[PDB]
Amino acid sequence: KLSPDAIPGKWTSQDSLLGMEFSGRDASGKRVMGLVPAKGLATSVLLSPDFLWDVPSNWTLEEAASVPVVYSTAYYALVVRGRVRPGETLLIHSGSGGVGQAAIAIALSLGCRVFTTVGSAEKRAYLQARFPQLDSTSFANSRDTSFEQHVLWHTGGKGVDLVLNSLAEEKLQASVRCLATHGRFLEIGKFDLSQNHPLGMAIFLKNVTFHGVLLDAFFNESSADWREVWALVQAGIRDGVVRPLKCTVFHGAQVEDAFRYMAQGKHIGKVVVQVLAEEPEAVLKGAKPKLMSAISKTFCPAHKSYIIAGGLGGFGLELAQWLIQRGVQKLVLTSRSGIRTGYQAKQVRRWRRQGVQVQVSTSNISSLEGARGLIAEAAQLGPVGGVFNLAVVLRDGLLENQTPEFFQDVCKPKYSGTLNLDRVTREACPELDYFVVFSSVSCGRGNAGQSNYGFANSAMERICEKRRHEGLPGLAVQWGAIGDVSGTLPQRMASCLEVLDLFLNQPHMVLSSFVLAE
Amino acid sequence: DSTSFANSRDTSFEQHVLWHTGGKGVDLVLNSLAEEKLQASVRCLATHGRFLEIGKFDLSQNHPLGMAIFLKNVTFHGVLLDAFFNESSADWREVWALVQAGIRDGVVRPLKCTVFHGAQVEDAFRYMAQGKHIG
Amino acid sequence: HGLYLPTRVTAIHIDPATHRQKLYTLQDKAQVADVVVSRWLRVTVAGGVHISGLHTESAPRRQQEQQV
Ligand SMILES: NC(=O)C1=CN([C@@H]2O[C@H](COP(=O)(O)OP(=O)(O)OC[C@H]3O[C@@H](n4cnc5c(N)ncnc54)[C@H](OP(=O)(O)O)[C@@H]3O)[C@@H](O)[C@H]2O)C=CC1
Ligand SMILES: NC(=O)C1=CN([C@@H]2O[C@H](COP(=O)(O)OP(=O)(O)OC[C@H]3O[C@@H](n4cnc5c(N)ncnc54)[C@H](OP(=O)(O)O)[C@@H]3O)[C@@H](O)[C@H]2O)C=CC1
Repeated sequence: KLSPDAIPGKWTSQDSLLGMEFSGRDASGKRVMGLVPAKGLATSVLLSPDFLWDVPSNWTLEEAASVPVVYSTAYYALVVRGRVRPGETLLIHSGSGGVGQAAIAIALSLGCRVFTTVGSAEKRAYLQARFPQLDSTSFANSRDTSFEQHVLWHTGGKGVDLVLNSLAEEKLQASVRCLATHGRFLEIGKFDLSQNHPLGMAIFLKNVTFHGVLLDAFFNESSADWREVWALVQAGIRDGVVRPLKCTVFHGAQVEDAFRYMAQGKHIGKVVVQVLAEEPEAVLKGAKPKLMSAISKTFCPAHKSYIIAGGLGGFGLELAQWLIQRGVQKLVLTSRSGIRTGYQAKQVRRWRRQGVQVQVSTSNISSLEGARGLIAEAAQLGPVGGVFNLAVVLRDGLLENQTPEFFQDVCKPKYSGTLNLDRVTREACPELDYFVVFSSVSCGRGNAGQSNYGFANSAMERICEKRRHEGLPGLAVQWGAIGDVSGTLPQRMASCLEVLDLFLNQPHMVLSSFVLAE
Repeated sequence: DSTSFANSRDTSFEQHVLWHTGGKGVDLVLNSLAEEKLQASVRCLATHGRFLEIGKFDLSQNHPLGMAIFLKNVTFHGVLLDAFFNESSADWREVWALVQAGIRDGVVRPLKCTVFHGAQVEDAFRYMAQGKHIG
Repeated sequence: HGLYLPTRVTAIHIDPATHRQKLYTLQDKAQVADVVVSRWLRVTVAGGVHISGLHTESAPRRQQEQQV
């Protein structure tokens, strides 16, 4: 229902944005609960210390997983933005939810009379049990506009001072009419705001401060203003106002069960996922989390240098971008000509802006001296991580009109270049983790008039197979027709990159991929 | 400076403020203009911006306001000074103190004044109605 | 990244006369109009047209995945 890009901050993952809060141990062994923009559902999280609280001695790690998001948003909305003062009256929609419970806890500490809206009698009973200060006249219905009448009656028709709204459409319109003079409206929902629904400006005649509350802005900006909320939450923890919520724990394997349980919407409190059980000891100073088997995909270290031969080519530019999204930051493209089109210039400018250290080379991999120079440049950047060979020179035509010069021209980049790369790698590249050559099904299946192309591609496969017989990395991918940049339909670039991600982990030497026609 | 002045009778200040602000916008708007001008001024806000409204026409007519602005942390205020005379005196003492401090610190300077005698009150009203007075 | 499609527009102006006056023919027989996009001011002005306050929302990919 929510587009992945709607999350603030450029991620480019298009996935793994799940998770905002966590409770676990630290790099030193200290119990900590944190708040992260995304990627909270993992066995490890990389976070700055500004977004971590210590877990007091009474609390268990399970309880701590419920505090961060809800209490941070509650404090930010009420104290930091709404500037609540003792004795006020406020309407907290959806009291049973996490943010509603946090707001009630913060308000009841100040002495404010509270109206809350709930969707069932079980939630009403749960909130009555949780907060005995609440009376029988502090509950309305959250599935209809009947709370407007309830509040305008039990408040004498004056209204409420703060309205922490999470409801949308008519219920949001109904909540505005509950405001009193000098009231404040705290909008923590995002449906009406996204749709740009109109808000009648008459309500502002009686002094009304309509707020837009978004906690996400802190996680990627405004660090100076975050410390106020952090300190407020810390003070609440020490004073006892911040109380953990009910937890419905699910194990790491049954995360889908947790997601379906949340989808049904019958939960009261917070839903937690137990990645790893808590040890009795206060500080464990442990080494690593317990190993769990998971789908393997390709990621690259930041300190390694990568080489793409013929990288200014349409597949080569697209492979480079794919690598950059996987953490590559030291890249060495090679081309006989150089940057000679607007597309290449745009891409390289963008990558250099993003901080990646792109470097273009004219070193021709065919000549052994050229290969050694290319590896020397890569080493200058950093230890050589991978070597990709996407170079191609085509001289098509039936065998009747071929010449030895054409075969040499076609085989110089693919055969000779691959041999020289292999030799220089076996000599002076001890950290190499990838070695890929891009071939064509014309080698395997066969095609008419591409005899020299087929000879050039096939020789690459032999070298890759020999390399994998000595333990060194090697791989050859037999593609069909690349689409965006035989009887086979052209294969889209996205599908190609997905398949390639699949291939880099397999144990085999030569692989293939194509799309059959009709 | 020469880049702090725009045109009030047109909606050309939106481009001026946006250009000289680098497209970020502004952090606080003290607005008293009409419908189209008001909609123009709303688009000058930046993230965590604050819109101070001291006019009455668009509020009295209940003109619509697109809520898409609040996707940022914009805060919309309805500022009326009459409410102090009817209640919230404890809130008025704060403003009283602020004005007194401004007076004693030198910030609060008097404005340019045009004097009309009691007998010529009608002339004063006509003069202010024309719209050429400064001060 | 991803295909963003228009969902709102704040103001569009079309003045056909100024449009016919702005067009200038290239060395070929083709008629062309120069375009400028100001992401600071939120105006896309080209020929005799003026788009202001465009908004585009991400649309989910159809995942028809016709290629297997
Ligand atoms: N402004 C911001 O940036 C932030 C936004 N928020 C908002 O605060 C609110 C509470 O967040 P959170 O702490 O996660 O609380 P929950 O998501 O647990 O709150 C859900 C509540 O919504 C109502 N509800 C109705 N149908 C369903 C359903 N099918 N599933 C779940 N709830 C349902 C219930 O209240 P009832 O019993 O009355 O039906 C329930 O208590 C959300 O609207 C969230 O978007 C949270 C923090 C920051
Ligand atoms: N797209 C397809 O149809 C398929 C591709 N392949 C193979 O996968 C790879 C994908 O690249 P592709 O899209 O074909 O690239 P191009 O079609 O753009 O051509 C190869 C690229 O590499 C450069 N290049 C060629 N020879 C050399 C050389 N000796 N030294 C340095 N740079 C060189 C070229 O630039 P310049 O001319 O300036 O050197 C060009 O940018 C190729 O190796 C191709 O053979 C196989 C199966 C399917």
